[PDB]
Amino acid sequence: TTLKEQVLTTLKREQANAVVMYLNYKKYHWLTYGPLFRDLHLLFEEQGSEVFAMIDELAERSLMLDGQPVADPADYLKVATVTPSSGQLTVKQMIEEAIANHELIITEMHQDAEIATEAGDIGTADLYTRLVQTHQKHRWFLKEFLAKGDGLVS
Amino acid sequence: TTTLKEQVLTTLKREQANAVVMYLNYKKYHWLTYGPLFRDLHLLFEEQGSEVFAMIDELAERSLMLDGQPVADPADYLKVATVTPSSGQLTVKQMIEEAIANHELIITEMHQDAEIATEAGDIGTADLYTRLVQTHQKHRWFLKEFLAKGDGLVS
Amino acid sequence: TLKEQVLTTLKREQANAVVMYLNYKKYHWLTYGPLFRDLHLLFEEQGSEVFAMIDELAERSLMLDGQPVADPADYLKVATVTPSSGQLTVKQMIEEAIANHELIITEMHQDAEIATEAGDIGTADLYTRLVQTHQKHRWFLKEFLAKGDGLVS
Amino acid sequence: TTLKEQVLTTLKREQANAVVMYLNYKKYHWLTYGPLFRDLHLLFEEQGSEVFAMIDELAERSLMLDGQPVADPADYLKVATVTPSSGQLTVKQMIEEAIANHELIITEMHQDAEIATEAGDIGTADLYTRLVQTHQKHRWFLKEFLAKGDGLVS
Amino acid sequence: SATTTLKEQVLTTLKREQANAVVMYLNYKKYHWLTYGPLFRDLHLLFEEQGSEVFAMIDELAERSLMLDGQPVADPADYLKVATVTPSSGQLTVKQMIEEAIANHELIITEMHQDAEIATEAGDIGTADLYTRLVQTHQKHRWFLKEFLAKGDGLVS
Amino acid sequence: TTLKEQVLTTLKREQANAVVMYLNYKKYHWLTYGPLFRDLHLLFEEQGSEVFAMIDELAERSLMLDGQPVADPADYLKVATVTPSSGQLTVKQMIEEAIANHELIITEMHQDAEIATEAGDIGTADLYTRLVQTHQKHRWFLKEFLAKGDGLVS
Amino acid sequence: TTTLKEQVLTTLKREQANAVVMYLNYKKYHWLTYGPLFRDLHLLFEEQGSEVFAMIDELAERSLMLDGQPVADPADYLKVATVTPSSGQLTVKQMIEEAIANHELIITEMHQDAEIATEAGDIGTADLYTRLVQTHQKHRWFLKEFLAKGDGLVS
Amino acid sequence: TTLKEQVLTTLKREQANAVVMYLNYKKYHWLTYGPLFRDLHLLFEEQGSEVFAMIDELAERSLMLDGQPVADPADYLKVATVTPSSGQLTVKQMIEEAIANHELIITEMHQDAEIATEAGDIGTADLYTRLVQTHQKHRWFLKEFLAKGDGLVS
Amino acid sequence: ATTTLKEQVLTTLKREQANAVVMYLNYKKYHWLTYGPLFRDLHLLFEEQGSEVFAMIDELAERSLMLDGQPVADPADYLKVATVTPSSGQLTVKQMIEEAIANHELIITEMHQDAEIATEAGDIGTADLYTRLVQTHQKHRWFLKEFLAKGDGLVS
Amino acid sequence: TLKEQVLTTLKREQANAVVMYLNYKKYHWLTYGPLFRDLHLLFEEQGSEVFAMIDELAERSLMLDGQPVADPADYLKVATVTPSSGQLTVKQMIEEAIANHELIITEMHQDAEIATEAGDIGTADLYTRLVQTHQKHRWFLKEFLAKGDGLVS
Amino acid sequence: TTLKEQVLTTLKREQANAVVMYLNYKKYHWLTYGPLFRDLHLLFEEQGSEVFAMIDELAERSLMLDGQPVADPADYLKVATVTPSSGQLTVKQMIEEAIANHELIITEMHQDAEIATEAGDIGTADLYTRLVQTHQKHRWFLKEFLAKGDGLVS
Amino acid sequence: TTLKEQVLTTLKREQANAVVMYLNYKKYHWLTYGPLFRDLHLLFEEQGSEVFAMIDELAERSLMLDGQPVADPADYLKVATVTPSSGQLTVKQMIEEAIANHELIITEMHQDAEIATEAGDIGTADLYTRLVQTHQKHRWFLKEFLAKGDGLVS
Ligand SMILES: [Cl-]
Ligand SMILES: [Cl-]
Ligand SMILES: [Cl-]
Ligand SMILES: [Cl-]
Repeated sequence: TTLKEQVLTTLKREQANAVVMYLNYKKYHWLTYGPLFRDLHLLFEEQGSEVFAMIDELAERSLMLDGQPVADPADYLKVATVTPSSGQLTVKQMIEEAIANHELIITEMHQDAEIATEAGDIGTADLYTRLVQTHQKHRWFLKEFLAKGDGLVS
Repeated sequence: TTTLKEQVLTTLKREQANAVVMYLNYKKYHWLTYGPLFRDLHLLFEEQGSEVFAMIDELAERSLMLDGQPVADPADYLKVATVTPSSGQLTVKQMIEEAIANHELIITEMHQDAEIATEAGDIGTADLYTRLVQTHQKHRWFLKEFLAKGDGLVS
Repeated sequence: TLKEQVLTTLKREQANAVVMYLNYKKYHWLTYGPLFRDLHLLFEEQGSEVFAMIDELAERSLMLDGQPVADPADYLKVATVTPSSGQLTVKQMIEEAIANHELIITEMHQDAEIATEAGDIGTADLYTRLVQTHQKHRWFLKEFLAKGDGLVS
Repeated sequence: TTLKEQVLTTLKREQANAVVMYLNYKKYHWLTYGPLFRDLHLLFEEQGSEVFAMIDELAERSLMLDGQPVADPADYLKVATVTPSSGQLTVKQMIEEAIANHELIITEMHQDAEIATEAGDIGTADLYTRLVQTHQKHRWFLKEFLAKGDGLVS
Repeated sequence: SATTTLKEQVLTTLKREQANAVVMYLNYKKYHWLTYGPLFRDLHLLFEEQGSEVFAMIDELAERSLMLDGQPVADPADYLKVATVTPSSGQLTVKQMIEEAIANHELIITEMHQDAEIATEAGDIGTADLYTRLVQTHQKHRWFLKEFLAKGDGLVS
Repeated sequence: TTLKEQVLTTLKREQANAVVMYLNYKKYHWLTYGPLFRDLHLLFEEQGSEVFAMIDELAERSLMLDGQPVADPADYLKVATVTPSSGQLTVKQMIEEAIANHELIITEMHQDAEIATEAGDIGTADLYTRLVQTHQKHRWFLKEFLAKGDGLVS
Repeated sequence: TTTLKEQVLTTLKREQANAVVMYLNYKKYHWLTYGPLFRDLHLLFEEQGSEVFAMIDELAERSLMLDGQPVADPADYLKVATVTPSSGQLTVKQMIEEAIANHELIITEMHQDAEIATEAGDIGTADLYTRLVQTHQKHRWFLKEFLAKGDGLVS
Repeated sequence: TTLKEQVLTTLKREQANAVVMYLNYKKYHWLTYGPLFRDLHLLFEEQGSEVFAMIDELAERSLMLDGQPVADPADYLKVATVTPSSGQLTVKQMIEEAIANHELIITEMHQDAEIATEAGDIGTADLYTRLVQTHQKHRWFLKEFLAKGDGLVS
Repeated sequence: ATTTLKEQVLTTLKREQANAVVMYLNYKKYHWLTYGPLFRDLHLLFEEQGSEVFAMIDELAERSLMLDGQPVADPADYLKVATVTPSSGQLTVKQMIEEAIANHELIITEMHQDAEIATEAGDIGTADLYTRLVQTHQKHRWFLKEFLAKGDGLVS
Repeated sequence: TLKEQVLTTLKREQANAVVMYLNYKKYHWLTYGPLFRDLHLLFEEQGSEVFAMIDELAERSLMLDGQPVADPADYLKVATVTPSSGQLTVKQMIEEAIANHELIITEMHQDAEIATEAGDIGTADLYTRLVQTHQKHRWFLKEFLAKGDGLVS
Repeated sequence: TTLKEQVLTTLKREQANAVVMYLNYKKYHWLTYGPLFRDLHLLFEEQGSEVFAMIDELAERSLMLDGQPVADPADYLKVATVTPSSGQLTVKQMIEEAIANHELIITEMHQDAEIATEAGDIGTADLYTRLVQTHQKHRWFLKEFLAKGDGLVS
Repeated sequence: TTLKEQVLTTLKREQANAVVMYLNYKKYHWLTYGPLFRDLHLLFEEQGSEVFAMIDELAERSLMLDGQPVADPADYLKVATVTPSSGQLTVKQMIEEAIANHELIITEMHQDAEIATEAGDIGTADLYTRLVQTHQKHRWFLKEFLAKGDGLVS
């Protein structure tokens, strides 16, 4: 059916998003700078590692549904909807970019969970339901770095 | 049992209640901290909070080991505690200052309460306070450092 | 709004976890009799599982751009579970625990439905996972109240 | 309610299926042979152990719902709908049988999750939703062994 | 033949013993799930712990057959046909569960001593050793269970 | 000094008490019976193991003070002040005996800490101060088993 | 034209990008492998993939330690890499053949790049390549064995 | 007196031997001295700990045979046939004493294994058969310390 | 037991120890030289079973010391004492497996015989050592034999 | 002030831990003879226990609103233990170690009393705990100097 | 002097440097202050710990070459070329000092690796080659703290 | 190239040396005696285990270079240049022999690293460079046992 095919389409996009989001996190991990270096270097590795784990989950979900994941490295940027990071960025800009990307993924996961549910694919709906919570945690952490008036440094 | 044994038991109830409120305060700071120091402070509050947390059971069970009862009814904690339960929206600086003030109260009380235990010949309870107070002194030091200025990088 | 309603549920659920945990600590400390070690452990074990839910429920509020309950004075004002009061027999502790678990189980089913209606799949999932632990705890506790084992009842 | 009684009926069937499926896996583990022995001996133990873990989960779910699990050993083959393995089998046949049984369980778990959901039993629906993904993984692994044209041995 | 009979007999013992381990394990799970009353946590754990030790024996006994160029019991429908332990039936009190477990353990202990002797006669030192090791676990389980049935502790009996 | 030789006398008695108390616990561990078997079997092993750890601590404290511990096995019952367990006992009797012995040890450790303090032996005072809290825990646990009116079995 | 910092940094960018592409290739093989060798090969590809994966951070952070920058923009990886990104449906034999070819390219480049680093006096970078190349040599050996025939059991 | 009663008699003696042998090892551990101190302090603790583990095994074996272990602390020296260590000893003398006691236990375990075998008690025979190998290891280690002509210190 | 018989148990331990050393080295050969589409699976099999044989070397050697004897120790002595066939020349994977089975069968036979000898000597510990170790060899033999079976329906 | 008397003790004690640790490293590296492995290990093990005290003693100063010794040039100015000098026999190393441990034990007893009189129960406790480790080390070392073992002395 | 005695000279200097650099890190760990306290307290301990591990490696390298390491505590400041930290410093100053010392050590390790290589001492060359990379990591981390324009706090 | 095939010859010799050196260490482990027994029994096992690990590294290096390791057990003593231990030895003689063999291996590893470097085989050069350091450690340890004038036992 087209709903089942639709589910496979969501998994490819979601998987590609996980790959690009992970690579973005590595960029921030490597290129972060300033007095917050150790803290942020760690933040980006930690949240990056959680996104990383999703790559294999989303890819193998396609296989479990008798489909194929994205696999050719050249295909990732063709199917991803997350923005691949480009150019020199300030730490503030890295965090802003990460939040925007997380918000896109969160919106997509809710949409994709609904598609899976309509397809009767309770497993894929559950996968998205679990993974979206990690994104919501990442978004919260990142947003806090952007708050001011802490009375110590902002 | 004796009047002095009852006084030791009274100290344990107050100290236990303080550990509970102090823990819950740390959770507030953990959850509500914000700004560019978020990850570092989020962890700090969880780490120190966890160390205070461990004291709850130690102080409570000490009462039992002395043939008494700990504070146990949730409604009693705020009636017995002498530390200030955190109230309202706070800046991170305010959280840290509040934590220091509460730690200083606990430090003072633990020194007083160790002396009461010692007077009662209760070497175990005196030892408990003597060990735990050192953790409070560590927490106080960490927190006070966050309030220092002139680091040359961000203050 | 359904989204504001979700946040309201999280505050109540979080406060319930805190009170439920503190209740378990009371049972842990005050249990007595020939079943002491077994029950002392039971109360700690189930207490520890309830404890873990406090942070989960609190941080869920933050992830939804809200705030958790945080002021210690607010917990007993928001909680719907009964905070334990006065001297209790072991049987009474267990009965109280079951009643509170049953309230939480009912509320988590209600609150999962509210989250689902709001489209908040994550919060619905949180309640769906946590309620199973409460259902386990309820079963364990209920078994202690059964009679006719042929050994001691 | 009658729906809640229905949920308990599903749990007994599902639990019994877990037991029979596990014992089937042990058969394959023990009786597998040929040049793929170590690889398949391990596969059958690994997937068998994941099915095994489900036995206690499905049984205790009945208790948490104020019911009783299947418990009398004589009752398992009376309640289970999966095919208990019978007779001497080739490795190919073992894999084919396993896939068929997994597909039956997958079908049943989707049906049973919907029954639980209609009963308002979110916990049981979730249990089936989580467990079915493990079955889907097992099915995919097994199906891969049956593919040909790898260019090395088939 | 006279040459192969003892080894054939050893294989027969392993199938029975393996089948007994499976039924005994499943019995333990019944007790684990269905136990009740003020001893719940303690006994819930006991049944799981002893059940887990019996469980481990299933693969040991099954693979022993393979190591002797035979085959274990494997078809699920065969287990109850080959087992000599009583598969648990019906609603039981906790006392009844314990008594049933003891009786089954005693049957297995007797059989393992008999089967060790058969293996020893066959010159099968490995299989005799397997039974010799496993029977001690059954003896431990039997002792634990029997203690629960003692009275006059002064606290609850 | 004389007070230093007095401290050494306390350590020999305390060490011997730990040995006898440990062996008493092993008796209770082995000979406990009835419907509380697993729980009490574990209790006696757990508390026994904590008493056990004290043997080496108390023995080596003597060496650290340029003295010698009790060492000849025949000496332990000559030096110990705790009652070595004798004869067939009910579980209730075992627990009552254990409590009485713990209370003797608790009393002695307070006395012996005072003796150490008077001698300026802060280390030995500290040893007793730490160990006595474990005895107080053990006493509490044991006393609880003797309480009645739980509403379930007493 | 360029500083010796720059030539070494150029090598690290290419090597880092190669590690990323090689890793993603291994994931393709991991996911798309099939046939009676599935479990064995599924594991092989994950294991060797994981070892290549670990190199990404090492090679990237080496650039930072040399006061340079790694490749970081995801769009840049395929523009800098010299290994062939895997394309289209492949048999298992073809996956293994492709992997060997890519490993051989990397092994050649790492020897060249170690020499460049050594000439620049960059003993650390030379050492990094010297260590990493041995893992590639192991992977190549493993892969090559799968292509051998005449085992007497299945080939 | 049946050979089953005889088996129980052997277990009580062997259990008591384990207790006394362990306490002897503790004496050697505490009282060793000289330039070999750390090495021998560790040896005595290591071999002592392996003997220690036998105490519970031998005691609980009695229980599994529907008997009772030695349990009253005052009974151990009455039942044991190993020599309890007496008086100040040189390190050489401690080692010689340990070897002699190990050789007694080794002899007894062979005798006791035969008694168990004659009783049809395959489990108890096995216990002695396993434990005796540990004693044989200990004996070997100890005997090596007594050898001369190493060319470094003897 | 007579001196002759005690010496005979010691002789069995030397042979058994030397066999463990050669069997181990044989397994390393198979580990290193295995090839073909089963490479990873067999590379691991040979290492796993080799590692279990390896562990036996120290057990069998130290058993001699515990009996007031000496193990084989001079490297030149191993091939003089061992009765298992040291692997020789280029072999197919099938040939490696066949060789391993034959050697395991020899060791299994010897361990049963040597357990009898130890039992006759009253040496219950040595009899036990052989009784335990032979089961590992029986497991290894089973695993290896399975690789030689045909008609799996997938690759044979 | 009495606050500064306690702080004075902590600086001396901290400096002593640093010097004592470095001494242990010398013994670890320079020990020789047929007891090599055993002594190499002994010196590392006891050295490691002394090492752990450095941070405890330094941070205690910070917890009392003071500062620890920190400038590396200050350690030998503040320490009262003898820094090891020149080539030594193994016997001499052990003798030197015992002497320094005895000095530290004496000082910790004195310094515990100073803290107790200042009402600084935490600092008194620190010294009370650490001195027991020194007492253990002293015992171990002294045993190596005993004779008449019947095997090698 | 011979190339061999030259290598030993380098190890003494390098070892002494490791000791002084470690003690400097402890100063920074203890005396750091301000709103970055936890992050920097940890950084200094982490990098300090990695420098610490080098002390034994460099010292024992001397022994392996039939020489002797620096060992007299009074010798460290006489042999080390790194600047021992002196006086009250701001956090910025601590980081600047650490970078300068790491840069000194990095330069020296490259020089000393070349000396070892010329001596044919491949082991010592390798030791320096490995250790210098840790210093290069530490230098990078520290330099990042000194960067400005992150958009959050600088 | 000619240097390339030469590298393979070095690996065969080195691998064979690791096997013989390991078997030598086992001899010393088993046959060591006297009052230093535990210490030396451990030393020989510890250093033996480190030599043991080199066997697989050196063998598989040959495979990674498209060659073959030594593998026929009969070939080891034909290819090894280290002296296989022969006859009854004093502990002193065991240590002296071990040192001589280590010195041969250290010499050869330096020579073989140079050969690999000439061949452009940076991996094999590195392997030798790493392994030689372990041999240098073992040599140092062993040499220390031969020193006299410790003031305690020599
Ligand atoms: Cl952190
Ligand atoms: Cl438990
Ligand atoms: Cl595997
Ligand atoms: Cl050691």
